Amino acid sequence: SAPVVGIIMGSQSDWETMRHADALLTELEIPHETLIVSAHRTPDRLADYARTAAERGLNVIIAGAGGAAHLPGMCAAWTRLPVLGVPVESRALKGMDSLLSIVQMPGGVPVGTLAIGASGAKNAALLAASILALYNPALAARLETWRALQTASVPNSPITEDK
Amino acid sequence: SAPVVGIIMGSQSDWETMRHADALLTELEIPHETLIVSAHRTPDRLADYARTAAERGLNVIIAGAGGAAHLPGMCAAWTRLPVLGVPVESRALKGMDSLLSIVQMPGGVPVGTLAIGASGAKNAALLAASILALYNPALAARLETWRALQTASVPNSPIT
Amino acid sequence: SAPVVGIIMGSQSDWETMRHADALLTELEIPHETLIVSAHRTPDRLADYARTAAERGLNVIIAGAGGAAHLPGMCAAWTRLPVLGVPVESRALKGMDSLLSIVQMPGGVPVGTLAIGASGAKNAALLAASILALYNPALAARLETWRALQTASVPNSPITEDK
Amino acid sequence: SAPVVGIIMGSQSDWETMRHADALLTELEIPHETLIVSAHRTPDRLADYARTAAERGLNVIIAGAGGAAHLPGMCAAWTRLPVLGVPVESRALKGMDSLLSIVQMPGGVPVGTLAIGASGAKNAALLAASILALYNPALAARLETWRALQTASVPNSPIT
Amino acid sequence: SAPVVGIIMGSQSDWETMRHADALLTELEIPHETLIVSAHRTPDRLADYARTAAERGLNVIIAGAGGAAHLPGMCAAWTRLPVLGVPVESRALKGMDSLLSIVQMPGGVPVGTLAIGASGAKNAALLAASILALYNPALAARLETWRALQTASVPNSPITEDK
Amino acid sequence: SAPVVGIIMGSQSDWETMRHADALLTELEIPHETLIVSAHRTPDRLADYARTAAERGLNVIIAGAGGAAHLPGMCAAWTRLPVLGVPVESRALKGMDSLLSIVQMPGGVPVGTLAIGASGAKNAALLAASILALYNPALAARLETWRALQTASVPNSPITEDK
Amino acid sequence: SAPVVGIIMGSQSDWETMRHADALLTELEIPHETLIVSAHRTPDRLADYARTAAERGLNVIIAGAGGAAHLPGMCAAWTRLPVLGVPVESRALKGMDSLLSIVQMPGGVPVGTLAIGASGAKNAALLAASILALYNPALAARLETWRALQTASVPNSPIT
Amino acid sequence: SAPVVGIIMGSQSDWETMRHADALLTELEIPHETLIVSAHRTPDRLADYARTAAERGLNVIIAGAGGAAHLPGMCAAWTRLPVLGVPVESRALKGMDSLLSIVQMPGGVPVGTLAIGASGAKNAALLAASILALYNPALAARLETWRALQTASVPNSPIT
Repeated sequence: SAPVVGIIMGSQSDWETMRHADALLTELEIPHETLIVSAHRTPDRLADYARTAAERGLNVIIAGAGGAAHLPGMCAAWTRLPVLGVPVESRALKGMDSLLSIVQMPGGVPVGTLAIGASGAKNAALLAASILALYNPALAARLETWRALQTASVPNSPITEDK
Repeated sequence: SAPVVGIIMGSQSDWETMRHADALLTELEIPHETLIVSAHRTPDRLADYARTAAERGLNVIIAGAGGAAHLPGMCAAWTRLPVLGVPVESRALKGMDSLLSIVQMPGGVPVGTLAIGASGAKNAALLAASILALYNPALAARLETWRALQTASVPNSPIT
Repeated sequence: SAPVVGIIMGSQSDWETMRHADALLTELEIPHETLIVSAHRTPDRLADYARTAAERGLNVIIAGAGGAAHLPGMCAAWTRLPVLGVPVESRALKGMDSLLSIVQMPGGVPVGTLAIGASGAKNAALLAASILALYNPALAARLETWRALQTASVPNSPITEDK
Repeated sequence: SAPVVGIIMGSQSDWETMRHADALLTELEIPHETLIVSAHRTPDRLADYARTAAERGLNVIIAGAGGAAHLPGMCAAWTRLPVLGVPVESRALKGMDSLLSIVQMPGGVPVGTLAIGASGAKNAALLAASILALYNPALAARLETWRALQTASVPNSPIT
Repeated sequence: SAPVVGIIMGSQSDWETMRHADALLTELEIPHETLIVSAHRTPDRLADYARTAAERGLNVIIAGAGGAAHLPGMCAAWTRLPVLGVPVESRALKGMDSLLSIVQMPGGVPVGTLAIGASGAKNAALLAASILALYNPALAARLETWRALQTASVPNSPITEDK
Repeated sequence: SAPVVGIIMGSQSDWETMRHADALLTELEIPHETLIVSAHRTPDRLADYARTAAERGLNVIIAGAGGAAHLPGMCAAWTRLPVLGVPVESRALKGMDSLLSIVQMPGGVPVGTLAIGASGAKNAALLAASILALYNPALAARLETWRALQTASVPNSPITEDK
Repeated sequence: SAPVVGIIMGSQSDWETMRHADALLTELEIPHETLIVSAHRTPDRLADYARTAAERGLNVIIAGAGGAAHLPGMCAAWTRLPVLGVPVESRALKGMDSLLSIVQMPGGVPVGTLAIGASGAKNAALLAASILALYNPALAARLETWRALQTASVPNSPIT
Repeated sequence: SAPVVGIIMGSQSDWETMRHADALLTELEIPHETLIVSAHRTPDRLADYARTAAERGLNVIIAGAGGAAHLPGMCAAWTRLPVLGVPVESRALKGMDSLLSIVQMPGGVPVGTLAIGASGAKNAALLAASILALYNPALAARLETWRALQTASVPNSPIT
């Protein structure tokens, strides 16, 4: 029942993207919490959240941010837990600023970075699931079933119908 | 002790980068295997490697490649294990090709992507350590020590 | 009657782009097949499709994908046939991720890469036609006529009409 | 034996790159010609070369250029033959200029584009080989051997 | 009366951009011609147009194209006249492909390149005007008046009105 | 009452962006002036504005421009005052041209550059405020209150409501 | 004299760049402190440093970092002081990563960003000087002299 | 003979690039002047230079600069003469900054922009020559000869 994944994001405007991570964890029956933590507007909130995450029982953090996207990296600075980063698509630079400011962590403090946007959010949840599945055989079986269904559900040919 | 992390790379030319991952895992006493597996030149080797990884006892795969870098993605396609991707710096485009071809995975098949180059290789090994630490207390304590020493070791001022 | 070109793509969403390759092969009376093969969701389907392509009588493969676009390159890993790659335009990065993940093949495994989007799909079909035309004189004549008409159909001046 | 592939490049400075195409064709015993043809400095040479390519017995043209790289595109404009384009690495922009000015052909006139640099030059020759192999069984068997040896030759682990 | 500037473009779709060059030459009373010449679909048309441009009395060529934009550069290969290049904005890459394929001419064959899009087209006409003005004092006076008016017409402050 | 910050921009079309700087200075009760100065169309206006800014009592200049964005840099060439640059988002290149042409000043003439677009304009005003606050204790207290409110106003969790 | 500018950088490897800021402040006789403070490796050091900067008498902070460069932004998050950011040139991406991760601050927390590299480090110190000059007449006169000498010193023609 | 082309550059560091423009004008016997004029460090020098260019008899200005490259644009702001812009290759961003800050002029004030680097400097001088040739028959014949020799001199095949 207690959360084992934390999904955090800098603002409400990130929710349109991060909701995909939430939905997938729920689908796979992974208890989690979903919070707003602003690296720039609530830096002490971030420090406290990241430094206590492990003792609160969290195993993985999924962090989403856009633009000068510092939330994943700074979270990783304060926790020993694996931190997964979702670059939120930005208006001008289409998430390239988000992507580079998350993935280009210097050696010593990792953030496992996923694709720009909704795909990245979904995949952050799947990656979290695959981490948790290493020690949780029921979840491993649910993930196997999920991946197997994804594969079996791919059609053989396109619907080539003109309109 | 049987390996719990697999480090794979497309070619010898990737080793200058991926050796940083190997060194870090060794420093933390994480049993691992370090292999060349080419998505493009040995696709069946890759398929076999990835599909049997879990049953062989691997927990995490770290995959490095450059250019049109397909090794991490395709590895992830064949395993349920977490796959971590290291973009190797390419000659012309400085690993931007490597980066985009690894990180931009469509929803459904993740690769946790690290920085271009040596930093990414080191961090993939650290990220793998932090994953393993979740269910290995002795390793968790060694990782805590590693992180603590990294933090404590930063000087207060630059030298000239 | 049996197909001599295979058009493959990762998903239905690629069809909006890849249909242009289909239309042009049909226009030039080139028998072909059109399939969905996902590099990431159906990797064994891909392996089987590519490794058997030659014995099934295929001469050219046209492969389209977007984002982390691995389908053309992995197809080329398993076939000795020429593989032509169409970068499908992606939402955030406008097909630059598609383009780099297709064209930047290391030495040893080629993918002949065309333009991002519909233009690339049309041109993949024309390039395939020009390959096939080398051994097929009827098709060579149809291609010559096609290219000649394209040239003769270019207007001499723009319609400069204000609106 | 009359050439069936033409390798053309805009200048001597492209040769460091395009020599990889020449070497590969020679390795596979594909008769070819290797020439300098500048889209910008010898545009009439280019026109003549491209328009007569087919009647001279050429089957594939491999064209290399850098910067505002127009040689492959314009070659394709004048021939019905398949034209393969090699972006040469440029000094400032590392072949991104070369790449975009070759690959982004409008619909109607294709250029099959390979990677920036030596890799692209090698792969253009391989792609040309795979085209020719469709109607030359002996060459198809040599290409099969080449691909098989590439695959079998990849080591299983890196050397230090 | 006879044209002294040639405006050329690859297709009708370029006219939305190149019309700005046409309008400005007309405004400055510069006789010119406006044509479609496709580098890729009518390469012999291009060769003939560029090689005869000087003897036909043209002094400047303004050439517009998008994507793999070869029309300005190839025009310059065949004429000794100054050639001005307008990168037409492309769909996927926003004219960056247009820009690089026009401006990055190797040493020996220049194209004077202007901004991506309508601004570039307007400025190609102004640059042409400034070239012609060197030998044409009536035009020099019209250009001076034009530039002077542009400067005098800039407002001192923005209209800060809320809506 | 007399202005201590100058907000300048190249054209009316920049106002949609620069208005955010104006609004924030007003919010913080910072007297300022807001003007159009075109680097390219009114270069002498710019020279006069920048060279007299200090003697007129200005302490900070906020300059906004897009495309080949020279207004901030040239302002800084003629004043000893701190100049803050706002890259206005451009149509084709999304403000990347704006950004590089403002931030990449060679050593010797600084422009403190903020984010592309509205965010940058808001932050140029906040940065100006933080500069002025160093010598103005009433303003320092208003800025502290503002920053404190920003921090306290961040919600703890997203509104996760489906629609 | 107590420092009124703080120069901070993530690591020794940044010093080759940030030394230009230090030299300029020294040239203008601006008391300052020059420190290593890592956003990623010493986040609590950063928090303390930034939150106490004002009460320690600092007026401006100049922060340099490369790659995923978070030091300036996070410094600004904890201080009301003006923070100036120097993108350090990174190996692979030449400071484009550094630049975007520093300049693209969301509204509410500014960082005044300078050019990638040594130029940016020098200009951050000049920009800090121009800020301090607003309420220090002696410094304003020294900055006027510095700017005047820069202008007067430019040669009229190049040397060969 | 009074100069009819002005070559200007922001600093000595631009000379390695702009010397190619100077050499070409000399080769074609085009009287010119070659000067350092900094948009940022000598803005009044620039204003004077550009505003008096025409009355001094200049016909074309070639302006080179790097980074946030404002010299060509601002020159064009003050003269009715055609201004040609040479993006100097910058250290970090390889002249992409230079290129965008020169070519992306808003409508109303043109700069005819050439390639990044030495090529652009050479081509700015050629473009200036082609402008002058319109009303100088002797020069037009020399330019014809130059272009003809360039074309005729291209080899037919590469050397090894």
